[PDB]
Amino acid sequence: GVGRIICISNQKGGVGKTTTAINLAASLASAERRTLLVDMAPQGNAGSGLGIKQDNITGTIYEALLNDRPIQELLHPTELRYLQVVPATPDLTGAEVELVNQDNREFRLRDALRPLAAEYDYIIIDCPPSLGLLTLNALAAADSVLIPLQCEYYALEGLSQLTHTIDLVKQGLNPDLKMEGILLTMFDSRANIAHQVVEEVRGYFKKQVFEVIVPRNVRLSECPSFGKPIILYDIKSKGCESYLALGRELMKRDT
Amino acid sequence: GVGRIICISNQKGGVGKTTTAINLAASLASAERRTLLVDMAPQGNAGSGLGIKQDNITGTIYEALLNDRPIQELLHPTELRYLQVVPATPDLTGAEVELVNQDNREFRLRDALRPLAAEYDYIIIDCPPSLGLLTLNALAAADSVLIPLQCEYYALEGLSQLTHTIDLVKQGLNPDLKMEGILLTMFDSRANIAHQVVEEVRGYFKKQVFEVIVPRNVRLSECPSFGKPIILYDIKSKGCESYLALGRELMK
Ligand SMILES: Nc1ncnc2c1ncn2[C@@H]1O[C@H](COP(=O)(O)OP(=O)(O)OP(=O)(O)O)[C@@H](O)[C@H]1O
Ligand SMILES: Nc1ncnc2c1ncn2[C@@H]1O[C@H](COP(=O)(O)OP(=O)(O)OP(=O)(O)O)[C@@H](O)[C@H]1O
Ligand SMILES: [Mg+2]
Ligand SMILES: [Mg+2]
Repeated sequence: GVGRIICISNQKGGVGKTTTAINLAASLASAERRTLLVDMAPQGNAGSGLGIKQDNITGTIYEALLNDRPIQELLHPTELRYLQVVPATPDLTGAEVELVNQDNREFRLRDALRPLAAEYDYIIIDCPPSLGLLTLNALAAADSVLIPLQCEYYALEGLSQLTHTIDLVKQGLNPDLKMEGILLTMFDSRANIAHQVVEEVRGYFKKQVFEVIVPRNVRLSECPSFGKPIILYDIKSKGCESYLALGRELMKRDT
Repeated sequence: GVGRIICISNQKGGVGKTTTAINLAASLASAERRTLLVDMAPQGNAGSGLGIKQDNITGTIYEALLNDRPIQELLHPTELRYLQVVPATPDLTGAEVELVNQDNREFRLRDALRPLAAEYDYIIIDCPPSLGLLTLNALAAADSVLIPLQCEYYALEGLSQLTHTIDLVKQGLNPDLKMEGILLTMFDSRANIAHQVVEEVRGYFKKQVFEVIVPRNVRLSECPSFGKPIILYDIKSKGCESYLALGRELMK
């Protein structure tokens, strides 16, 4: 009766982690899958893109990671009945430093999500652009990791270090961690490197790469400024189509 | 004759920090200003975009942060005589954990790097998308901070947290730290919000915002795959022109 915990990870900055976390979560919630979106990035963009931002640590994931507060007390409503959010704080930067000298440092999120595991169908964890303790808590809590891979050079160059870190995680912190898949993002057919990224990544990772590609689409960058996922901003747009298709692929794997 | 140390900082991921670091540095070096580019990001994109990439720690800034190695030993040549690089390692991820329990952890870069201003006109530090100990080292070492601001909503939303954190560094770690300027980047003139970001940022920060705006430009995203700054890849590109103009703006 337990749902699936998926972390959205890539230490390269600006590759579509949060756009993916928000729009995947909203797609699932629109299909009446109970979905929780947990923002583990100090920047707090997953919460902000859904109209949620907290003035201090109260009501944020920080309280569950360091202060033993039940995550049940930290659920925030959204415009979708089946989507709740646990938001971040910039104080998560300090939390990562505080956790270095604490016990069970990598399992704070894993342990905090236990009281909810069978209350949600999906728990989506948005990661910051880093491989530090916030991202490691996400990877240690997740059943699977979904890698958004921007179709540009620096993102491609960093993929090996990300998969190496996932392999290290499977050697101890979380042996059961599975690759949900690599999602090609921010694709632009006019850029010849974009085509090379698609070919190389599909060539090597094959069925670990999602069939759907997320195109560069200005509507995806507009909707967070209105605090809306793309399905509530411009449902016709190709970007919203891409994330609905991703949602359908994941829900197939749970039928 | 003492050079200027400029930190390129923005905790938002993917706003043009590295593209600015590389291409500002290469513009300055092309004008025969002695320039050193230090990569403080575990991703190591600043070095990679200039043809310098490695996984191991030897020769990287790791050794100056944790092993007391002089930065003078870590200088790597580029295709520009006046541009050297001190590269990163992915093991800076582990370094940032190790720094937590190090005496004077915030000043490791300052103590090792400030002396090199006697030998360089400009020292440019590329920061990772974070406000943790690597970025704080860069801010505590610098004379000034240059903020690249992508003309999209999340980057704008992050600006007040960034300036708040820079103020906190100024008050507690580096009282002389100055604003080099805000650089509007990745600007798409056909995007309504891009114009709104420009207008809001110029309205609040006024002349602290550079006149030059870096436009979205496909060649700027291509040249790192060849290990080349845009001045050595497509000098006929408006991306190249923007960063040459930025260099002229500073050199003034
Ligand atoms: N497919 C897309 N088309 C157009 N713009 C996009 C697309 N995906 C993301 N963006 C925009 O590009 C920027 C970077 O995306 P986003 O913030 O989701 O990346 P991220 O990996 O979460 O970044 P960070 O490393 O800061 O967490 C944002 O301003 C976002 O709105
Ligand atoms: N003006 C531009 N036009 C087009 N592409 C650009 C431009 N500036 C940067 N890019 C590309 O956008 C991506 C993000 O830029 P870049 O990596 O320089 O940002 P960053 O802030 O250094 O990222 P990170 O947070 O990961 O350090 C890269 O693939 C880069 O090549
Ligand atoms: Mg994000
Ligand atoms: Mg960078």
